[PDB]
Amino acid sequence: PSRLRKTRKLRGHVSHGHGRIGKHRKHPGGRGNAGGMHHHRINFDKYHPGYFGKVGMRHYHLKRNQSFCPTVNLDKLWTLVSEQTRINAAKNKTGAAPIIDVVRSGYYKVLGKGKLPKQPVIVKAKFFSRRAEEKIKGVGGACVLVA
Amino acid sequence: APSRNGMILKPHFHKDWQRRVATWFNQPARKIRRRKARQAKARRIAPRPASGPLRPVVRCPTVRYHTKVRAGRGFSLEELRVAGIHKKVARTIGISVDPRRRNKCTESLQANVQRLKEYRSKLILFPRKPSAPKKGDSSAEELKLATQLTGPVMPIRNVYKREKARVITDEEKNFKAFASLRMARANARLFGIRAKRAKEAAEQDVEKKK
RNA sequence: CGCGACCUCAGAUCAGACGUGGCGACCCGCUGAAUUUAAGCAUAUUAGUCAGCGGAGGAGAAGAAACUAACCAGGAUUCCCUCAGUAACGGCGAGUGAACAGGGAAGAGCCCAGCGCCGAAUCCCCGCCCCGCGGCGGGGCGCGGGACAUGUGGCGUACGGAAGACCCGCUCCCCGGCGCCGCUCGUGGGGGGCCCAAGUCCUUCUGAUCGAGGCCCAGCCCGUGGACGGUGUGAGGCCGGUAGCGGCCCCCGGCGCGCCGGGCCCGGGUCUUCCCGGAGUCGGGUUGCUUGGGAAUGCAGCCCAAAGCGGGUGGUAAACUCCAUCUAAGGCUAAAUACCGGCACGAGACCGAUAGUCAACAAGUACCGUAAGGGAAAGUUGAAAAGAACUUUGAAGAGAGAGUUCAAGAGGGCGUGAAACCGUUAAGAGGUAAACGGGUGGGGUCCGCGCAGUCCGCCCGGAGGAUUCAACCCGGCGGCGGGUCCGGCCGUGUCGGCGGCCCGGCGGAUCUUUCCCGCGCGGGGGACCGUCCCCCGACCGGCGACCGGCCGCCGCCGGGCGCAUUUCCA
RNA sequence: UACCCACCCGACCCGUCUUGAAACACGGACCAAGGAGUCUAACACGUGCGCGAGUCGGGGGCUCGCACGAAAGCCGCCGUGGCGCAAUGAAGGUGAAGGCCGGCGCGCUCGCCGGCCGAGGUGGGAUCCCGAGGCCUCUCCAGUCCGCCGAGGGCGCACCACCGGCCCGUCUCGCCCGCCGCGCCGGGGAGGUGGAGCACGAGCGCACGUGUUAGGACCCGAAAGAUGGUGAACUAUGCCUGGG
RNA sequence: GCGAAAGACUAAUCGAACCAUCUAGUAGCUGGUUCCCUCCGAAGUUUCCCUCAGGAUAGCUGGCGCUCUCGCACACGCAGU
RNA sequence: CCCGGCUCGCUGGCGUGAGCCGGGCGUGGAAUGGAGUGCCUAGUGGGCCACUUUUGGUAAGCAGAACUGGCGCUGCGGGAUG
RNA sequence: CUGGAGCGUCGGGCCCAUACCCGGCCGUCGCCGGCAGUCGAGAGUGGACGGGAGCGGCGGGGGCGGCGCGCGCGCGCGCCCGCCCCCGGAGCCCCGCGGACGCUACGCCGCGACGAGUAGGAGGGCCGCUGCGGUGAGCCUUGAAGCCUAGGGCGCGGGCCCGGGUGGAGCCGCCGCAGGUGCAGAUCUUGGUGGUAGUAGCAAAUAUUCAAACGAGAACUUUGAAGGCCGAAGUGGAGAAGGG
RNA sequence: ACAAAGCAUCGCGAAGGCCCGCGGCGGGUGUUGACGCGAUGUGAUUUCUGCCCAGUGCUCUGAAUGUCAAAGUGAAGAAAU
RNA sequence: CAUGAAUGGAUGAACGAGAUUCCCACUGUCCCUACCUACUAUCCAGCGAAACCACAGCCAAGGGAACGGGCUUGGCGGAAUCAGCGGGGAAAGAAGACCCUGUUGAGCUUGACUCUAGUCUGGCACGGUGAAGAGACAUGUUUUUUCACUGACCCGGUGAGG
RNA sequence: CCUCACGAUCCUUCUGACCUUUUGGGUUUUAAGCAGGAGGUGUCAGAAAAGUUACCACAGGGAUAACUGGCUUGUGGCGGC
RNA sequence: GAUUGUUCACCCACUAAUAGGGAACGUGAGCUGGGUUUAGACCGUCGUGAGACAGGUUAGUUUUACCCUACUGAUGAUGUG
Ligand SMILES: [Mg+2]
Ligand SMILES: [Mg+2]
Ligand SMILES: [Mg+2]
Ligand SMILES: [Mg+2]
Ligand SMILES: [Mg+2]
Ligand SMILES: [Mg+2]
Ligand SMILES: [Mg+2]
Ligand SMILES: [Mg+2]
Ligand SMILES: [Mg+2]
Ligand SMILES: [Mg+2]
Ligand SMILES: [Mg+2]
Ligand SMILES: [Mg+2]
Ligand SMILES: [Mg+2]
Ligand SMILES: [Mg+2]
Ligand SMILES: [Mg+2]
Ligand SMILES: [Mg+2]
Ligand SMILES: [Mg+2]
Ligand SMILES: [Mg+2]
Ligand SMILES: [Mg+2]
Ligand SMILES: [Mg+2]
Ligand SMILES: [Mg+2]
Ligand SMILES: [Mg+2]
Ligand SMILES: [Mg+2]
Ligand SMILES: [Mg+2]
Ligand SMILES: [Mg+2]
Ligand SMILES: [Mg+2]
Ligand SMILES: [Mg+2]
Ligand SMILES: [Mg+2]
Ligand SMILES: [Mg+2]
Ligand SMILES: [Mg+2]
Ligand SMILES: [Mg+2]
Ligand SMILES: [Mg+2]
Ligand SMILES: [Mg+2]
Ligand SMILES: [Mg+2]
Ligand SMILES: [Mg+2]
Ligand SMILES: [Mg+2]
Ligand SMILES: [Mg+2]
Ligand SMILES: [Mg+2]
Ligand SMILES: [Mg+2]
Ligand SMILES: [Mg+2]
Ligand SMILES: [Mg+2]
Ligand SMILES: [Mg+2]
Ligand SMILES: [Mg+2]
Ligand SMILES: [Mg+2]
Ligand SMILES: [Mg+2]
Ligand SMILES: [Mg+2]
Ligand SMILES: [Mg+2]
Ligand SMILES: [Mg+2]
Ligand SMILES: [Mg+2]
Ligand SMILES: [Mg+2]
Ligand SMILES: [Mg+2]
Ligand SMILES: [Mg+2]
Ligand SMILES: [Mg+2]
Ligand SMILES: [Mg+2]
Ligand SMILES: [Mg+2]
Ligand SMILES: [Mg+2]
Ligand SMILES: [Mg+2]
Ligand SMILES: [Mg+2]
Ligand SMILES: [Mg+2]
Ligand SMILES: [Mg+2]
Ligand SMILES: [Mg+2]
Ligand SMILES: [Mg+2]
Ligand SMILES: [Mg+2]
Ligand SMILES: [Mg+2]
Ligand SMILES: [Mg+2]
Repeated sequence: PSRLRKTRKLRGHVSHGHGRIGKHRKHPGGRGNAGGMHHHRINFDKYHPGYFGKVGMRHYHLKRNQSFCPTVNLDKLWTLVSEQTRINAAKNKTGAAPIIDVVRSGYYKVLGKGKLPKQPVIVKAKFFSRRAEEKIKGVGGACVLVA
Repeated sequence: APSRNGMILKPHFHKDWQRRVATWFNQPARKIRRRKARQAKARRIAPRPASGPLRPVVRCPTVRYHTKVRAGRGFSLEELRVAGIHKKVARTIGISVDPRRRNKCTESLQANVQRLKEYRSKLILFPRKPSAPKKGDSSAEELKLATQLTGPVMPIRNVYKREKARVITDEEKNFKAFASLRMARANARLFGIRAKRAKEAAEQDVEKKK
């Protein structure tokens, strides 16, 4: 609101928080992101390094749907499925191992972060990591692919 | 004139946003303009599914989106000769006909056929005249209803089937699922080059012979 | 050296139609900068924007893929969200800068040409009648015209269609009238007219009340009505109104039965024969504009210019080569969708007459410029003109009385009526221009007082004078506090009931299709865990959550106590 | 305290640009009225509130003639998505996990197999816990309670410094391979370095402050440029027709 | 445009009219910038600049803060010394 | 500081050297004062004067540095005035 | 001004700043501040409770002393034994049984310390303007806003509050929210008003005078008379365009 | 000063010179024809008009072995080439 | 320094509100001034404006934005005014026309950079008929020189008259 | 022997890897990357750029000149030992 | 006095001398405007040209006092009944 502004406290205050030596003139520097090479250089070079120039390779027309691929970490599969499906098993005595469609919860790829609880699993996913492989194997249980 | 850490910002107001600004103080009166259509259309077509005709189960395209399903435009043609519904009749019976779908699989064909088979069965064909003959459903199955279907006819919900826990045979537990991806992605990589060498090596067996 | 068909082409104030201007927000073609931006600067951008120009309607354009895609695929348009301020473009810099998927509003699809089938099955204009005539139309009857064989009607159009054979089942739509029956959502469709509660009750203010108390429940009445405006001040009640499936009368709208006149022999499913795409178009070369399209996204001119298992597309040129997906060169269309112009309304954290639109009024007015054009100022008496009758001074303008007014110190540019500014009355000052800061002093106008301001408040002692008590019990009433947690009710933590669990539900991709219903799936039921309720029993916080008794204390009321008491007064 | 007056001391006219103004710099006769940091988008930090590995907001829907209403309420919407929940590479893509123990492979600081523990350590680290010893307490002793003091010792967040570790890129080096297939296939090591990385999380939504831009842009303030139009009534010329 | 030629004149206008719009044109440049009080309180210094009337970043300032110490008989640190 | 012990692929006849674990040992010149560290960020970026040092210039109220001190930015007693 | 009021070197004595001291008062910062109902002033504990006993004690330093002593333990009373008793009452400087008047818990209170300022920041504004949601049994025809006041006051001050008159219709206080929000300045905009000032000025063509009329009023009109001018290339008599 | 008369060059035989226009088979000179039209120079009369084609222009039935696009034709290739 | 031949050189009769120089006559041009008239100013009746103004307005010197009215010290000052006057108020008029800078312009110029209308030439297009004949390559193709033709195309004239 | 003796972005080229992309697949060209070298900005942190204006204009400027004034006094003038 | 826009000079002449200076380089609302120094023009040179030239030459609008002051005069003024 208007009421809670400095401009209220700057009346009778001649130059208006803006200096009477060098006034508030219109557009001293330039207009917007202007003088990046020349003379505003010191910002752009010290504060946004790697702005000026090309790099890399075009992929031109590009569509993200083509390369949609979310990630999950082992870390939290023992979320995706209702926690009761874990408490059931860890127990049960038959080596059930519940199935986890990392598909069905919304992730085109599973990755090996974190601990995994000592508990056999069947993870059905798309693009598994290596480490995700190893951890699941080394716990017990398996890595099934989906198309 | 930037000062000490921000972003760059290419705000695009160098043109003339000012003239062509649409504010939205229609929004709520529009909400209501709309209400009165939804409303009126229903009272006009009294017994008829308010939402609109029956529309097919259909799979979303691009790779990310795969696992979803939709109300499609309309049921295919191939689909109908199968359900035994004439395409020009369907259009009068509140059955939505796209006639522009390449049907590729028996899975999504019969899935989508079952919707028509379902529809027939729970459809009260309200007869041409009052004193009318065949195919119109009887004065009992007629009195019972005046019922507009509020909401989308036979709504398409993305439903999955649970897989019970298993035993994990020592065979699922051997498959190195990472390795086999890398294999896959290299055989698909080089399938073509590899084929040029069979084509050259088959050339050398004839070129050594001559 | 004629007459006659046709073809081309004239003339008609011929018979009948129609076109042209305007409006122009929104709508469509094109055209088209420069300020500006880049700290210059021309590249770029402003920006396909303004002007210019052309064109439409109640909306405009587009639209039934030569699309999307790379999926396990979708499926006309437009719009909103979203992608996403992203893929790329750029003295890769200022900037620029879209799209594909999903969700949602809405959602409707269709028609030509050709190939062919069908005695042009067609079409136009006359004349006579029958109905119909305030959007000119049906019905019939006419060797009454004419187009059309260089091609008019039906089916048909690619999602297949035609034609055949036998497979099945069986017959209602359309239009001109001409009636009639149900007035057919704001909660009786549109419009108009006409209509529907309750105080000027008392008293009292006031010029006038609409104001303030009161008036059988905040008073009286009404209140599906207490919005608002009017009404010589603030009024639910006086009046218009307001509310109110309140009433009635016209008209208009739309939809339902009958009669009639006309039109129409219009299905569904199977096996075969054949039949198919729109040319100076696509494409290419080039140049020019454009976007973002790119070793070319779009559009252009010119040049070259195709094919038929072809063509386009399938987004860095190209050859080969594999796969997908449409089908151009013909065309229509509601709906959402846009609306600073129009008519007609409704509202506001708005402005409130140097603001608000130039314009509250003779406002696009007065006036200016030859003209394009430019373009103002200016609201208010009072409630009622009741707007000074009459005497008098004054040539007359003006006055003095008087009169009207609640008020003329509201007098026709009148509410109020500031300051600069000027008008005069009173006081005081005044040779260093005034004006200013600090400090006093004199004087005034006012302001407090005092005809002692002796300021009050306790307590006490003394002396006068006067009511009922206080202290005490007893009857009652009401509090408070205490606990015995005594008894009961309440809830916290624990335990027991496995008792609600099915008479307790809901959540869970938990489990059984041993179940049931409907089509492996959906719905339903049944098992499981997590949750939330009953029974009672035990412990404990025993908690402001009480409620009952017992207590202890206080207060009030009513009794008792008549006076060394307990008050009042001086 | 205010009005006039009187005196004594003080004393230049404000505003502004300005190294320096009473300026022999400029604005400023006086008075009324009007009058200049505004809105939006985008960032950023700071802060307020909701919920929290989520959280939202629309746009849509369902609920109104609105009086209040163009409100409020509600929606597997509630997530179709944004933001966050992971980075790194130009790109194909890979992707945050280590310790330990035993066993097996010659522990060859190489490979694999069973168990245990799970985000490594050091130094600082608010600091919580333990605490030897006092320090009284009417007597001598005895002794439970109760606090104060308390040397010394333990856990140690947050944070900081360091040492370790793991993902990706790139290099170097060098080992063994699996074998739906054949390796100009895929795969595994050691060391170093680049990374806006992980190493037991902090975002989301909504406020408000500040700031910075884009925006007319704090107001006022050019010489220009462009697009369209009107003018020879003055004058300059030509012509036509008149007069001296 | 028109000029026997002088940048003459084009309706008080000419080194090239007037009118309206683009139009808040742009301006590193003049001027101004509107209520009280309290606290702290500069710089005209650094490197790059088509930079010298301006910017860029060095400074100095404020605010916002936080981590702690202990003046609670029982302190380490810092410093125009 | 001082003891003990471990590790190394570097270095070397052995040791060094470095790194760690484990123990043993306190006010280490005066005077002063509570210390640490993280964001945002305005104005400013024409300055001028004095002692002393000093470069141009002859000299300046001239031009340009050092060092410090002022004024700007801030009155007051004094320096008649400034 | 002159053995000086000149100049050297020197005394005493005195004079004065916003400087220092003491005090007064108003700011701010800090005090790990106290103060949300409690003992206690280099504080150096307090309390059960037992067994045993009593004039014991704790028979330690010219320390000058700090930690132990001369207002009591035990005692007066009840009579060697009991006690050593209850604040709804010790009578209270300590009171722990319950707590300010004071405690708007962003209130109030004591210490110290400190408060030059342009640009800028920041904070604080029962400082000010207009709008709305609340709220004030607000105010008002028994007189509101504005306006006016050598009428009493208050704040440091923004302003605020009070005294009267006039005015004639509406207004304000708090808690919130909302602004187009506070002027002396911009050769700022509009309207008005001064000084100048009763100032500049009413100077091109030689020219008027008398009488009467009319008239309230005559230098200015008219008639007469007289003097004059233009002086037919005119100030003569008619037209165009323009004017209407 | 300009113009002026006088002197002087220069292009032009109309599918042209010079010239306009946005455009047409558009228009002015032009109801013209070299004694005219267009383009310049000097400035009456008298006397005279000196040398320089080294630069830049202009220009010339001039070689264009200097180069030089499009298209055009030659070649490799599989095609852009 | 530094003329000069149609950027014309040299002359010159007439003419020039064209530039100089000298002489006669004349003259209030001057020694050096004087007087007279008309209209004013002036004074009155009537009518009455503007420009400008921070506040204002006696001086010296000091200092001082280095020439102040203010202030310091001095000098001093009697109300209200009229005609004059031009010494001062750096008087007014008029954000300097001189000069610098701006990434502010305009007008002009050319050997600036980048482009343009226009014109010259080449190619391609409408864009044909016939005829000869030649070379180059090859063992038909290409290049085509030259000359006709008239149907497009072009210009000529009229009342389209042989 | 030490202290100078050279240079971003974008652009161009050459080299390097059985490198990545060239995208509905595949093979070859071709193109884009990646990583190193060269072309180069002499204004050296990197503008692709001639004049004149006495016909001139606007923002500004005592930060920039031409008078007046101050200081200074080289020179000038004047005067001493 | 002659010359000269001139300050500056030089000469004739007189006398007594023909000293030197200041006052915003005394003195444009005192004048004039001769020279500087606009716009018109001409020659010299330079420039390719627009144009340049302390290189010459001729034509080229010279405002406003009434306001306070100073001064010159003129009335006056409080004081002396
Ligand atoms: Mg300030
Ligand atoms: Mg300023
Ligand atoms: Mg729908
Ligand atoms: Mg029209
Ligand atoms: Mg600029
Ligand atoms: Mg620019
Ligand atoms: Mg420019
Ligand atoms: Mg451009
Ligand atoms: Mg564009
Ligand atoms: Mg664009
Ligand atoms: Mg337009
Ligand atoms: Mg689409
Ligand atoms: Mg009413
Ligand atoms: Mg009313
Ligand atoms: Mg009524
Ligand atoms: Mg095309
Ligand atoms: Mg473009
Ligand atoms: Mg089509
Ligand atoms: Mg259409
Ligand atoms: Mg349409
Ligand atoms: Mg008005
Ligand atoms: Mg108005
Ligand atoms: Mg009025
Ligand atoms: Mg008024
Ligand atoms: Mg009145
Ligand atoms: Mg009145
Ligand atoms: Mg009224
Ligand atoms: Mg009045
Ligand atoms: Mg008065
Ligand atoms: Mg008097
Ligand atoms: Mg300046
Ligand atoms: Mg001065
Ligand atoms: Mg100025
Ligand atoms: Mg995003
Ligand atoms: Mg321009
Ligand atoms: Mg000229
Ligand atoms: Mg500056
Ligand atoms: Mg200097
Ligand atoms: Mg202060
Ligand atoms: Mg407002
Ligand atoms: Mg104001
Ligand atoms: Mg005469
Ligand atoms: Mg006449
Ligand atoms: Mg010549
Ligand atoms: Mg010659
Ligand atoms: Mg030559
Ligand atoms: Mg002057
Ligand atoms: Mg510059
Ligand atoms: Mg220019
Ligand atoms: Mg050139
Ligand atoms: Mg050597
Ligand atoms: Mg491709
Ligand atoms: Mg392909
Ligand atoms: Mg000139
Ligand atoms: Mg200066
Ligand atoms: Mg200065
Ligand atoms: Mg000087
Ligand atoms: Mg003389
Ligand atoms: Mg002079
Ligand atoms: Mg003058
Ligand atoms: Mg003068
Ligand atoms: Mg002259
Ligand atoms: Mg001249
Ligand atoms: Mg000559
Ligand atoms: Mg020359």
